[PDB]
Parts: sequence; structure tokens; C-alpha cells
Amino acid sequence: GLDSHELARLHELARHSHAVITRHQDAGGAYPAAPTFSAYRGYAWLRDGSFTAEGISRYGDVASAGRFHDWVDGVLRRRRGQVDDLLAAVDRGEVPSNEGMLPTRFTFDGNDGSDPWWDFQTDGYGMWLWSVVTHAARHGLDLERWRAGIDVAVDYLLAFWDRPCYDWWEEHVEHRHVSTLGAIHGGLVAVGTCAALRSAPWSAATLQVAARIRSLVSAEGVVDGHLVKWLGSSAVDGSLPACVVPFGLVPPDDDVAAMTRAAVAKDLDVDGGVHRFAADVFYGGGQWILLSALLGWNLAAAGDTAGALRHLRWIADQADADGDLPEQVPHHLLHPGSRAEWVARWGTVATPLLWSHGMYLILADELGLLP
Ligand SMILES: [N+]
Repeated sequence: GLDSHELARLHELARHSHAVITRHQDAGGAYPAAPTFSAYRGYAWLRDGSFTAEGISRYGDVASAGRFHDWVDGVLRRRRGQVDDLLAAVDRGEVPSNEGMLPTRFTFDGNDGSDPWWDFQTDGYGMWLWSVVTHAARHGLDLERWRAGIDVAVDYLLAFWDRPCYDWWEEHVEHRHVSTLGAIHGGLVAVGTCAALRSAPWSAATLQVAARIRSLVSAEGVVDGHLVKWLGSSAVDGSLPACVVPFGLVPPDDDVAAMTRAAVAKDLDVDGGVHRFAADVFYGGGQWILLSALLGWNLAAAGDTAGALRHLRWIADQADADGDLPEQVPHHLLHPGSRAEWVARWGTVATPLLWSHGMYLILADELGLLP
């Protein structure tokens, strides 16, 4: 495995990952995406925050992870009326516009940070349900602390899970993305199998809807034995291993899990750095730390320690002078011509990206390498 040279570098990157996350956590509890990146600064995402919260919970900082769940919970309780209004609209056959839906970007005070016409996404609500249930399980906590916010998220997701929306990458609003469906599935199975939530009025409905998601992925989201980026597509996306671990469309040992890991590695992994999708022109289509971390987590869960380690080492080699992990690195670019216009508009690549550090902590934990 690892000599004490490697073990010391990996331990130090874990401790720094904890530090950069808790130091930039907002006073209100939110985890920001990236404190210094022009286009992300001032906002919080449930997707980034939930994976960040899971790394922090595995690290053992119950206080930090708890303030993030408090923040999300309170933000969702404040949307109780908005969600009830959307459901009542649906019940009158007046299907609301993307412009009326719950937001993607939040301000640290829980307001919409963006107009959901331009970035409507449902995955973050499903990831938060997964995150808070897994945190409560790990540390023996009472979910009643966050139940009223869970109720808002469940109600919203049971109504809107099958709606087209933008993918994790804010593209293709017309499509139903398999990693978005996967995130919602993980959240619903998390609350539906949670003994502390056995009397919730939605308990049975969450597992019936999770089964409806798996039926749709079965019918339109599997080609040549692997998951695909969106229903009706042949291609893969770097986010797809999340549909195995942790969101559980299939478990690690399933043939579709194996074929999906192999398709993602062949089509999108270069020397341990995982690309998002073939067409990606964002900063030239670089190699994403969080996606290398996600593939590595999935190889670990499937019993491929070696492959997991190789991805962890690749990630650790992208750490900068201070131990900060960027969003992505340009060692291999899918569309090199496009990088310059992105550096010009938005600046140097987001560094640190909190989600990079969260995913680092998860993969390190899966390999038993936390201090
Ligand atoms: N695991």
C-alpha cells in the first residue's frame, strides 16, 4: 500500500481538508462552494454542501456537519408555503414553470441566489436527504431536529422527481439526468428505510417512488450494460458512479455497476484525472478532483483498493502549496482551445473548491486513512 512518506502527506491533506471547510463555513451554517472564485463566491449549493457535510461527518466534526444540516433545515422550512403552493398548482392541473421552482444557488441567508429558469435542478434536495440521514445514523442523532425541513424536501421530490431539469453541470434542461435521478433515489431510499421516520405519512411513498426511478433508469438509462448520462443517451458522464455509491440504483457488485465504472474509466479517466463529459468546454474540459474521488470511492466499495488508491494519489498530487484542492486541473484537456476565454472571463480555476476537499475526506475514509 503506502510508505510513511505517502501516509504523512495523505494524513496532512485530510487535516487541511477539515480546516479549509470549517474555516470557510458561513456563520449561519452554510458551506460555500468556493470563497475566492468570481462566479461561485457568495453562494451555497445543496449538492456541494451535502458531499462536503458527508466528508466532515466521516472526519468526526459533529458540530460543523450539524450547523450545515441546521442551515438547510431552516432554509427548507421557510419554503413550506412555496412547496405547498406548487403541489396545489399540480393538483389543479396547472403544472408550474421552471421559473417558479425551488432554487439551485442559495444566499447564506437562504434566499434564491439565481433564477431557476436558468438553472432549475432537483438533485441537491435528494443529496441533502441522503446526507442528513447518513449523518444521523453515523452519530446516533435524533432526526426530529431536522424533520420539518426533511418533510419539505420529501414532498417536493415526490411531486417533481420525473421532471426534466439541468444536470449537475447546469446543462440540458430538456433531459432527465441519470445522476440527478440517482441523487433523488438515494435521498428517498435513505428516508424510506430509516426506522426513526417509519411513521412519516410519506414513508411507503418514498420507496414506491424510488422503485419508479429504478424502472425509468432500467427502461431508458442503461445501454450496452452501463448507465448513461441522461435517459435516451448512449454516452457516459463522470457523475454516473454516484448512482452506485452512494445513491444505490445498483450496488457495487452488480454487472451494471462494474460496466459503468469501466465505461467511465475508459471514456473519461486519463491517468487518474476524471473528465465530466466528452463535449465539456468549461476551462477546456479539465480533470475534476471530485470525480476522481467519486470513481475512487466506487472502486474501493467494489473491492478494487489498488484502483481506489491510484485515484487518491492522483488527487493528492493536484493539491497546491497550501494543500488547497482546485475544482479541476488542465494536465489533459478535452477542448484545449476553450480554456483561455474561461480564464479571461472568470479568473483562475476555483481553488479551494470545498466539494474537492469533501470528496477527498470521503475517499480517504473509505481507504481507512483518516487520522
Ligand atoms: N464504502
